[PDB]
Amino acid sequence: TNRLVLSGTVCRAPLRKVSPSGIPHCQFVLEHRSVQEEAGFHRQAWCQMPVIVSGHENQAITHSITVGSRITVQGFISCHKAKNGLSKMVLHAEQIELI
Amino acid sequence: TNRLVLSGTVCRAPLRKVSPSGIPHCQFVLEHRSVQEEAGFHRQAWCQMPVIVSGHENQAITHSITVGSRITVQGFISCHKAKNGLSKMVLHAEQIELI
Amino acid sequence: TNRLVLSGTVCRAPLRKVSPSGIPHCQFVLEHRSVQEEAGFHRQAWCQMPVIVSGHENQAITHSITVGSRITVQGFISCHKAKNGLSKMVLHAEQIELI
Amino acid sequence: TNRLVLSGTVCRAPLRKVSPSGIPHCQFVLEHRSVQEEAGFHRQAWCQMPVIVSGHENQAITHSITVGSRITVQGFISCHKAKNGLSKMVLHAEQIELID
Repeated sequence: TNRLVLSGTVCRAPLRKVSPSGIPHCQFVLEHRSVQEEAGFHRQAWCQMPVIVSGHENQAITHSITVGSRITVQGFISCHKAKNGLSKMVLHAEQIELI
Repeated sequence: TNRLVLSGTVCRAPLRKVSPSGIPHCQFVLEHRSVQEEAGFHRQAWCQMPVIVSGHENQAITHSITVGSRITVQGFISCHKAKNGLSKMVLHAEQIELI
Repeated sequence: TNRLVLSGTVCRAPLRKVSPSGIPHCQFVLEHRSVQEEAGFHRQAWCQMPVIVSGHENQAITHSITVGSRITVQGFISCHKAKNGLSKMVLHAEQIELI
Repeated sequence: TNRLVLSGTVCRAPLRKVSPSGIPHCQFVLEHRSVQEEAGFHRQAWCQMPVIVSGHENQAITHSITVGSRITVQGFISCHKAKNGLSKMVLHAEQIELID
């Protein structure tokens, strides 16, 4: 099992492109903030989660998203070795809601 | 007379600073979108208006603002020589309602 | 909400045009000068605001405005691409008052 | 006992309807935001309350309400089932103060 459902606000301009092999992809960052109850305590959960929406199916849906847009994404997480060398945890969207 | 009342969604994270004398400054960008009536016509009004909130009494609500926050700002407009050529217009907040 | 009320002295004469359908409209630049308040102290405010006046039933009051005319314009603002290719703030006049 | 007095800003443009029976109603959403003392602490109270104004005689007090109108609504609350399936709280307005 690998399923993450996360809501947040797009905090970085959506980078749209198509792979040299014809794969449409949209990348952006999702900023999440919430109050969480853990072991009886109230703590804040926060993260700026990189999100990638690949494939023709979800490309149109993203057109409505820009910096400031609030969305809820469902997909799987996976780690990637960025150019910075460090490891980058990113959410591969399978589903996206615009409100 | 100089008074602008503009609503929108913060499209750029607030930048905070304190001048040498101690006056706090909070700057962000407000993106506005709406359909207006001009003598009887469609007209899609849009702009990304820079906003600065200066001074002690007014900085509090500022911390409750983040990218995606929906707000309405009331203040005066003024132009500052940006970096390029012509000046850049800024909305100097006098009142801010978190929505 | 999108409402700006701005007083000033016209610094660029009205340029008149007729839309493809016959609707008259003109544009001039309004130079605003004032002293406002910020952080508990006076702050200078200035801007040369482009103003568009559209519609048959609104051109009348503009025939009296020329360079040096002092007026107050009420309307909504929007961003348009200048020839330069740079975005420029413009006040679409809804109401105009002389002197 | 069922009375709610709530100040706020109309965050949803009014939707006007006429039921098949001929009864009119005006629906909108009132966004409230305030600080309330509680247990020795100042807490932020917030909500987007759906408001319904029903009947011919109650429509007049809604002529001026638009997004941005700041008003205080007094009425009673009741729970209705929304088309999404969930049951939401609604404030049936009896009085509306136009704070201007």
